[PDB]
Amino acid sequence: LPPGWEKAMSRSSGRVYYFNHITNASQWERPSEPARVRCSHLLVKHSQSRRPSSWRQEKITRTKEEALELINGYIQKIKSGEEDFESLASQFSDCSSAKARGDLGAFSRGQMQKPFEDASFALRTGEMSGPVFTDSGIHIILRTE
Ligand SMILES: Cn1nc(-c2ccccc2)cc1C(=O)N[C@H](Cc1ccc2ccccc2c1)C(=O)O
Repeated sequence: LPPGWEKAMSRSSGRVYYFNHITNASQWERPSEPARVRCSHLLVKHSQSRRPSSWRQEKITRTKEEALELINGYIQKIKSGEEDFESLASQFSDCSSAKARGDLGAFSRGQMQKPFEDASFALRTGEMSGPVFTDSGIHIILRTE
């Protein structure tokens, strides 16, 4: 029961799963702080983002709900192995880090928006977040170191 994990019950099936309210990750297995972490991410922006513009699109007009649908489809494809994270980040992330497969490099606490930072620090090395909302949009975060 590491930082932020609770036990839940599948609504489809009734099987126990685990949910992390800091990262928004969910998994079937029962789960499991450093000075610095390294993360990649895939950002989907929406009309209410801080800067509603990206290399992909001059004026981003999608709604926040549509952005979450896009995020959820990418998470499904990445969990299935149908696509890998780096490939979706390169194609579809509304962040300039798309050119680097979503990689942001290493950072310590005190640098990123707080929901992004908290989720980064609560992920285990190799672990991926669920949807993480910041003023910039919705993020899928992969902790790489
Ligand atoms: C930080 N950073 N690193 C890069 C980068 C790295 C490698 C190669 C090229 C670009 C781009 C950015 C950045 O600020 N990107 C922002 C989106 C962003 C990202 C990390 C966020 C992290 C937390 C909260 C909001 C964020 C919001 C943008 O492009 O609008």
